[PDB]
Amino acid sequence: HMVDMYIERAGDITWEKDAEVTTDGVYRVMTRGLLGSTQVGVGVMQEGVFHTMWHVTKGSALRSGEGRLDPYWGDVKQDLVSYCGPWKLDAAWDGHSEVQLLAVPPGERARNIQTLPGIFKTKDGDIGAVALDYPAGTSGSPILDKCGRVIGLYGNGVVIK
Ligand SMILES: Cc1ncnc(OCCN(C)C)c1-c1ccc(C[n+]2cc(NC(=O)Nc3cccc(C(F)(F)F)c3)on2)nc1
Repeated sequence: HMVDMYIERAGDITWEKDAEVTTDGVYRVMTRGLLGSTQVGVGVMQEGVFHTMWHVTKGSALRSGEGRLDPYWGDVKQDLVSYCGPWKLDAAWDGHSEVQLLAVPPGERARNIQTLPGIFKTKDGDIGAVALDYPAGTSGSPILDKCGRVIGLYGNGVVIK
């Protein structure tokens, strides 16, 4: 198994008025190996805690340039994981206003996309999600709210409770 897996900084967490209608910031998750480097997912650094999705890393310890990051807390059913500390993204969607997906796909620059999320009624339960199709590897990119905070990630949605 290829042990090597690192992160690279794409940009910062900012709400943009104009849109399409170690240190804090977003990082793209990479895996260098035998052929080259490829993006597996995206994550969010905030309050000295790297947050991302479980299916990206799968409990794999990440490298932050020089220093190593081991995992701290995770959840497979929720599909979440935090490094160096507990989950510190308590904020969630208001349930009516529009939101901004800070999309960070492989081999292309980061950008904000303003959009109203749709509500879907899955056989398991009723969930809410953004109506934007992006490639796998973008999964783990943050969704921002009007007040600035992060309220979920790309890939999996959230249940209405
Ligand atoms: C679930 C579903 N069910 C049935 N059909 C489906 O698409 C059918 C069309 N398809 C054939 C292309 C979809 C669907 C629809 C869209 C997507 C794209 N996407 C969004 C996300 N992430 C995400 O939404 N995060 C999130 C977390 C918390 C809160 C919120 C918010 F507040 F913003 F709502 C969002 O991740 N991916 N993925 C699956």
